[PDB]
Amino acid sequence: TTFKIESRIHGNLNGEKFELVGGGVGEEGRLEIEMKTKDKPLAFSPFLLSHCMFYHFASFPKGTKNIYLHAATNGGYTNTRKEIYEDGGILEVNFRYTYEFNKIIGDVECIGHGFPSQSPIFKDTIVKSCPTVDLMLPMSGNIIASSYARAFQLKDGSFYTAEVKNNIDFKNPIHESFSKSGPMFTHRRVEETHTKENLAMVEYQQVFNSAPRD
Amino acid sequence: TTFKIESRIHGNLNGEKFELVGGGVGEEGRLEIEMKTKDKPLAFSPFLLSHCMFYHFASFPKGTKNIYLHAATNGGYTNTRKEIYEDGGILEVNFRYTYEFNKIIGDVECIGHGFPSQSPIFKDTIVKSCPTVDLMLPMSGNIIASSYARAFQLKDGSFYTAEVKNNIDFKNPIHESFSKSGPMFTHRRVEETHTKENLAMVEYQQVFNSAPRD
Ligand SMILES: [Cl-]
Ligand SMILES: [Cl-]
Repeated sequence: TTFKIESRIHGNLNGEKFELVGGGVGEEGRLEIEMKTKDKPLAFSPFLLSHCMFYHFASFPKGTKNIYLHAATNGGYTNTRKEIYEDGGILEVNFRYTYEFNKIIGDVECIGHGFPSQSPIFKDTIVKSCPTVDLMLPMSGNIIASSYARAFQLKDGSFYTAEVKNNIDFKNPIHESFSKSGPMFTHRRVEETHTKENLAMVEYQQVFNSAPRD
Repeated sequence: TTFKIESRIHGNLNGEKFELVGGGVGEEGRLEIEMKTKDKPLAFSPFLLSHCMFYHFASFPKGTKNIYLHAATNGGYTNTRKEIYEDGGILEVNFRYTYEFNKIIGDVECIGHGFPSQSPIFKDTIVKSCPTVDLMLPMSGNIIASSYARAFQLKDGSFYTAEVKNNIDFKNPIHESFSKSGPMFTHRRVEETHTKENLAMVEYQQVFNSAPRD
């Protein structure tokens, strides 16, 4: 099961517009994607776009169907994210998808504002995005509210953090196998190799609903 | 490895004081505790106190030492929590511990304020505390910043949520085995059997630092 991935990220950060285009491939639990800026290099850290660069590619626990792929087969879904950084920077991202045979095309609108001049995203001191574990809650109206804190590791070993919320809006009922009585979690991690002109990343996602050990 | 647990929870919620006393036992990855209110039954849902009722009892991944038990052997640590509920209720909890041979005594001060009259904690509609996965970040000064969202499941199947932050303050350096380059997570769940006079709970905690599957 290997789908082709296509994406375009557009928007602006602190008033300056940017645009990236690219793609890659995804399978159960892993995706790889490479994107390039158009017209000019990025005016801020490329690591801020790593999470902007497809929930469809997470592996699910036995017994629970992949709700994102299931939705893609009917109506689909959108995801709206808001990241509130500890220094006041706010990143708002809206994910919309279109599907073709064996291919998912993402349209990502990203608006960043309120990042101070001293922010790590301008000092270019971020070296990697740390892993996260998302709490997903099925809610009335075919919505899933997702929440988690995240951190970027900086050159000196310290972290730059944000509190993140996602509103996943499904056109149709979320697959019944996805228990709506309790929450499920998604562990996510990425491997990044970026420059201000060419971004590259591999991402691993795993949905789970029980402790790792016994 | 079976430690005796002792605890006293005291404080007030929306101005009315309350006090509970009790104890139980804990081991690697599991604890059980029973507590009773003093003088009067609780004026709000006992489920709000489940998480107030010992990080020491989590199992750790191979290679990482239990930082809480390690600290207990030297200087110890305190934990300060703030839960911000979606309806404005705020619960502030401070955990302090004293140790005796084979026993941990918790002193828990709990202050709740701003809960509206219509809050689920007064309608008594909460039926259980959902599991959580905490993101732990080692920070300068022997502190660990912990963050996660949590939810209570209500009688009608819907949820009552909060965003939670914990500031774990260690007297001495956190054990070196606890990598300070990246974050670690703690999966936690509880089994509750409460009345407004007698609370009982079993809790399972697992610290992990890698996806559950391959
Ligand atoms: Cl511009
Ligand atoms: Cl009182």
